[PDB]
Parts: sequence; structure tokens; C-alpha cells
Amino acid sequence: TDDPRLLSLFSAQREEDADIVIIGFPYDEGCVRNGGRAGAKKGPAAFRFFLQRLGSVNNLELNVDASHLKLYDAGDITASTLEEAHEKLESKVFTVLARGAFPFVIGGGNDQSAPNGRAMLRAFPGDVGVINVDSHLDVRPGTPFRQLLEESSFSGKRFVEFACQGSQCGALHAQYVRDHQGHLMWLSEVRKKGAVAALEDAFGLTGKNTFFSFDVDSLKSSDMPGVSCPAAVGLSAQEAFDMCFLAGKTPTVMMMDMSELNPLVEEYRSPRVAVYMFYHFVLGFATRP
Amino acid sequence: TDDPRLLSLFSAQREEDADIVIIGFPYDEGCVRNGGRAGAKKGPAAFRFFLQRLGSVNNLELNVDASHLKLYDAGDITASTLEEAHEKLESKVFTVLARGAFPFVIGGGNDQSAPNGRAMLRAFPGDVGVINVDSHLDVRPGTPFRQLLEESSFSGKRFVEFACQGSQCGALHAQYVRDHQGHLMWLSEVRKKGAVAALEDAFGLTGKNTFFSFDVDSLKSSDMPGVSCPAAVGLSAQEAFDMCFLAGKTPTVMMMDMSELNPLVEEYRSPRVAVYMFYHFVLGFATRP
Amino acid sequence: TDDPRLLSLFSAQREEDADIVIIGFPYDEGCVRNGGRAGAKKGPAAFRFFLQRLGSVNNLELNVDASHLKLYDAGDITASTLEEAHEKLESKVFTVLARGAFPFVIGGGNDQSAPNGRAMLRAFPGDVGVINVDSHLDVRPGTPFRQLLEESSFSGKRFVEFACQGSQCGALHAQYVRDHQGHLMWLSEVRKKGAVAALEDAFGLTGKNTFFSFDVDSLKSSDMPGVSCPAAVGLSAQEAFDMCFLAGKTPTVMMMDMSELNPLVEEYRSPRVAVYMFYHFVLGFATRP
Ligand SMILES: [Mn+2]
Ligand SMILES: [Mn+2]
Ligand SMILES: [Mn+2]
Ligand SMILES: [Mn+2]
Ligand SMILES: [Mn+2]
Ligand SMILES: [Mn+2]
Repeated sequence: TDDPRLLSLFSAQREEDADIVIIGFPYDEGCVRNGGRAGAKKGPAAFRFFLQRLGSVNNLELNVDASHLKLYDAGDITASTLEEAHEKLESKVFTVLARGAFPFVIGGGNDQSAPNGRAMLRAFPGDVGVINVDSHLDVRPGTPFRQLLEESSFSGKRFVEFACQGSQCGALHAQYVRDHQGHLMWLSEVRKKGAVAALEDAFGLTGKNTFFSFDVDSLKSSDMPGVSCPAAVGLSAQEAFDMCFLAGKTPTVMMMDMSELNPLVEEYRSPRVAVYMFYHFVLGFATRP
Repeated sequence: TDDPRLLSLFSAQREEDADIVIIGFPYDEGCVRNGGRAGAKKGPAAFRFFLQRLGSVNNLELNVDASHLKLYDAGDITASTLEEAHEKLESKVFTVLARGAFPFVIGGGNDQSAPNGRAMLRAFPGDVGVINVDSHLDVRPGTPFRQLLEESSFSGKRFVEFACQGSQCGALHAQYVRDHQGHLMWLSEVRKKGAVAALEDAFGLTGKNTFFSFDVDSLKSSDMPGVSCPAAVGLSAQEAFDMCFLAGKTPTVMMMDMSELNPLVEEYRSPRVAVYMFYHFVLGFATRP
Repeated sequence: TDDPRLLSLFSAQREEDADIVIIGFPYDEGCVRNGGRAGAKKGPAAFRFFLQRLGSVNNLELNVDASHLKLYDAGDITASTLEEAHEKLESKVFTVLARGAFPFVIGGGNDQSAPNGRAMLRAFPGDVGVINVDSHLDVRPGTPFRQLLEESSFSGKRFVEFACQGSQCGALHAQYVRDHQGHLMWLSEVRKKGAVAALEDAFGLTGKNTFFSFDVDSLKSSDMPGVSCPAAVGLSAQEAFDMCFLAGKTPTVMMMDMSELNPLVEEYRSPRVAVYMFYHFVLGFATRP
């Protein structure tokens, strides 16, 4: 038609021909256990629904044409047990990374990020950086970033907790991260600096081979109500878009996941924001040398 | 009582005695066809409900007393066919314009703006300007602003697309407008300048006899969820109010319409925002020499 | 556990051992009569639900540890008539004030603030200040702040209407307050100065023995939908949190109430904001000398 969108970029005959490979992980586990709502397992389907519909490939506002990129949907990870599921997810993400392609994983709960981080650690031995964009720390004794901070080959100096909220983070949890030389960038600090500026600082710390992990409950619930654990304050939709674009254009960002989208909580506005976030990553990615 | 509101301004015996005449257009057609939801036809009723209830006529915050203005509700345009409806709407708006009064048209979908623009072109031959405040371009091969850009007597140099969004606008659509010498003012640009400042610039371009056309899906859905095509990002409610006040006080603005209000999507918060927008236009209008 | 929250502060054996005493007032009366929705009577229960769940006692973002404070829930005021209820509320708040402890009253509608103000006037004869944080004036011929402005011992020079909205305030109502030497700080003015800066100015006017009265319909409905009279524009959640923290740390603030929380309108996001507001007051209070 006269307005080609993301759907039009799925021109890859086979997965191997794609720049960016989408992988779904339809499992609840994550913030639901921290008082949250069940339903994140429906995130990949809701994301797909709007993936079919949104995102002008040539954006004349940002002046970026993403026409040359090829996307591929590898479908959902399927398994009879959550443990097998985690294993299959890790293995899949690794194979995509190993051939130099970019895996984007749509969840599903936070727990997906542990297998995703492990694929990273395997693919770039001893040279991974990780940012967790999250209103929560996700480090309770398990939580995905405690699992990764406990990895021998991962340097905590290259771990950033981004847009975390003091009202939602235990002293013991902050202490654990900092004792591992990790960095806390509180919401107030991100707001003060500007979200993109602060994320630039974050990527400076994470360095090469960065896992950009985006828990969407880091967004204020006024923009992003449909998450397992809705935030009273947090990132705006525009800040999220702007951050996603930066991550897209930053050559050191080697994979992304997106956790906690929960259509049982809210099913129309929130999945659209999620797709628009991915869309901005795709535009940024289009500008990579 | 001790707090006179908009309702109190409906003191006109007959329509001819009114400064501002309200006309309803209860038809869905507009963004519903671009993936949107049916229900905009219920906008005029929902608008009326809160019209009866809101808006202090003497506003001590802005220090504007709208007591001297007379409003009149001419009711809804009724017809057995959408085509006849468009014809009747155009004819009605024209008669209001022709006697020097101000028509405000509450929709209803975007399609209303084509008949509204035509009434303008008839009333001010070869000397009309038009601004479309819209997250979308509304120019697909039909869409109301393609119809008006195809009018012989309309100069595209005096057409502004205001607060449009790059994620939602085809390259072919931008190209069409610009090839007609029309102007795109992207949301990011409006945000950067300030909404009122940018609208001042817009009115500078539209010039005399300006049609101020406000598609409310230009507002972020956090403030304005009840529209056929809810926006993830967009104008805030305050920006919309501030813009409406400016339009009210700008003597070159000769009519206004308001499209896409959809109470089937959300029925309480959004119609209130719509009435408050009209209310701010009325305060601004009160200050016209 | 590894993340102690507000619940952990309820260590007071008996009420007398508490720094802050929570009192519930489960009655609708307030903005419901100004076109609002019934249901504020459910506010205290909804507030309690999230009180059990939220708020890190040691906040590493703000670097305030509220561990030393003792909270106590005195339950709800119960009575066979609204009039008796008002009497019991006043009496209870007074006894808490009289022994130097801090009463926090969760409503329930605006009408609670009249008995609350009276307890203040009794406890600090002729030396009370009052701020009403409210999108509305609450002064109609009755409304709680007309009742207090009519008190012989109360100086209107020490009454501030904060974040009021011109679109929602009659000229006669503004006139009444100003004729009593009261001060109007319009939303636009609060926004221009910064919310905390403006509240500092307000506390400068209210002076000693200030009643901090927070009608949550002063918050924009994008953040705070669950109120009897939802606001199109207003304070953000962050502004409210920031204001509550300031009030907590300001030694002249001797009690607080919180009115208009309405879970019938919206039951999850809004009570969380209410608890987070109280939470910020508690952190601020923790820093009092
Ligand atoms: Mn998380
Ligand atoms: Mn989270
Ligand atoms: Mn439109
Ligand atoms: Mn539109
Ligand atoms: Mn009130
Ligand atoms: Mn109020």
C-alpha cells in the first residue's frame, strides 16, 4: 500500500537471512511473584497483533528509513517444563548471537532475562555488559539478575540497574548490587539528566556486548498500564521510545529483551506502546554502520 | 447559582443572536477505517452531557470573563445517507459563517472536516487557511484533507499538519502534502518549541480565514483515551487547552471542528477533556476585540 | 524479610507509643455532591490493602531511613449518624494532637476536613494555619473550608487554596476566600514555580500549626483516576509525592488528611498512589529533628 510498516520488513525467506530475529517467551514468571498479576504469558500474542499493524518503515519525523532491514519471527519457545523452556530460550538466543544476528525476545515475565544473559555470556565469554531497565532491582535470593551477578565470567562493574525506584528497592538489594560493583541509576537521576543522556552514561559503563533488558513496568502506568506490576511513577512512553532508538543505534548493544507486558491487566494501549518501543529500536538499528 | 458555567451562556433566543453556534455531526466515519474503533457517532451526545455541567464562565486563574458571549446549540445534522449528511453539514456551517458568526462542529469522525473546509472555501473564496491538528496526516487517496488539497481555490501553502507523528505517517503522504506546498509540524517539533508557540507559527502560515480542525486523537491516550485511534504519545490535555485558548483569541480563526471523540472507547474522562477544550476556546474568544 | 516496608513500622504496642496515628473515615460526603461519584467511603479499606504491601522503609534513592518511626492504625470512626461521626472524628484527632502525636486521616469525602480543622483549632487556639490542596475551592454555602473560615479563632491570612483550577472555581467562591484574606495558588502558578517551591511558599503563609489537607482529586486523572471527581489536568503523582515529603519534613505541619479516594471509580492504581503519598510523608517525617 501507500504506507509500508514493520510487517513489510518480514521479507527474510529463512531466519538466517534476517538482521533481527524475534523470539517469543509466553510464560508468566517474573514480577507476578512480587505481588504482580498473572498474564504476562499473553504478551507475545498481544505484541504480535500490533506488530502486524504499526510502525512506518520510513519515518520522516526522525528522518530514518528502515526499508533495508529484514525481520524474522522465530515464533515462541515451547516446552513441557519452565526449566526446559529456559534452556531452549538460552540455546535459541545463543544461536542467533553466534551467527552475528540480533535477537529480540518478547515476554513473558522477567525470568526470561536469566537465560538471555547466559546466552550472552556464552557468546562473548568474559566480555558482556548488562543493563536492567526496571522500576525494581530483580535481585532477590530466583530473580534473573541475581543469577547473572553470580556468574563467574560476568563483571558486576558492567551491570547497571536503570530507572529503579527507591520506594521499591530493599537496602539489602541495593547493597548486593553495589557490593558486586554494579551501578544504580535511580528514576530521579534519569529524570534529572534526561533519559537518553543517562542511558548513554549507562552504555558507557556496560561497554561492549551489552544486553539491553527492558522491563516495561519501568514505565509510568499512565502510559503503560498493562504490566504485571503497574508503576505509579516511571519512564514516559516518549522516554522509552527515545531510549529504544538510542539502543538501536548503539553498535555495542547485541540483544534486547522486553519483559512484563500483561494484556490481562490492559490489552490495547500497552501492547501498542511495546510495539512502538521495538519499532524505535528498529529505526535506531537501521542507522548502524 | 453561585458558579455560572457554560450552560449559562446559552441565552440566545434564536440562533442568529449567538456568537458561537454548536453543530453536532453524529457519524463514525474517519479514523475507524484506519484500524480505529466504531463509536465516534456518540461523541456529540457525550460532549453535550458535559457541556451542561462544566466550565466557569468567569475564570479567575486566566482572568477572563466570558459572561458577555452567547452560545447556541443548533443540534445534530440528520440525513438518510452519509453523502446527504455531508451536504447538510457543509450548508449549515456556511450559513453560520456567511452571517459572521462562529460555527463549532462536534463530531463524529474526521470525515466531517471535508464539508467543513468546503463551507470555508465558499465563504472566503480563494482566501482560506487550514490547520489539521492530528497525530495522522488524513491524506490517503476519501480522507478529508486530500479532498481539500484537491480544491482549486485552496492554496496548500496555507495548510498545516500539526502534531503529526512520524511513526504514523507514510512517506507518500508527507510527500503529497509537501508537493502541495503544505507544512508538516511534527509532534517532536511542537514539543521542542512549546505547543502555543508552535501554533502561533502555524497561524502565521494559515493566515486569514483559518479553519482550526482539532482531531482529539492528537492527544496522548493517558489524558484522552476515548478516541477511535488512541495515541501512545501526543499532546497533553493542558497543551490542548492552551492551544484552544490561543485559537479563541486569534481573530483570523473563523471556525473550529473537533473530531474522533469516541465514548464507546472511554466515556467519562475523554468527553470532559473535549468540553474543557471547547471551554478554553470560548474564553479565548471572549477576549477578541 | 529482605525488604522491610511500611507494615514493619506498626510496632507500637499501644496507640500512645506511636509517632503517627492513622484514622479512617469511611464516609462518601464531599465532592460526590458536586457531581461526583459515590464510593469514597471505600477509600480507607483500599488504602489499608496497599498499606500492608508498599513502601521501602529505608529508601536509598532519597537516602532516608524511616526505621525508627512507629505507626499505629486506630481503625475507622464509627457512628450511627454522619453528624455523630464528624463529632467522633474531631474528638479523636484532637486527643492525638493533644499528646503531641501526628494524626493522619484517610477518607472518605472532603467533609472530613471540617472536624479535622476543628480539632486543630481546639489544640492550638488562635494559632492554626490550613492548606487545602484541591482542584476545587470547597467553599460553597456545608463545604469544610467555609466552615473553618467562619471560625472566630481562625485567621484567613493563614489559609491557602493550593492547586485550585480556574475552570472549576466560581468568582463568588474566590471572592469569599480573598475577602477573608485567604490565598489562592492556582494550578498554573504551582506549575510555573515548581510544586515543592510553591508549597514552601504556602507553608510560609500558613505558618505554625499547619493542617496539610490533601484532596487527591487535585491530581491529574491520568495518574489518579480513582477519585469522586476526576481531574483532566492537575498535579502529577511525582509532584504529589514530592509535596508529601516536604510536608513530612516541615516541623510546623501538625496533621494531614487525604480525601476523595474512590475505589468504585478505579481500584488498583489510585489507592497505590494514595499509599505512596502517605509513604513519602512518612519519609519526610523521619527527617524531622
Ligand atoms: Mn523486572
Ligand atoms: Mn519490574
Ligand atoms: Mn484525523
Ligand atoms: Mn487522527
Ligand atoms: Mn475537596
Ligand atoms: Mn476536590
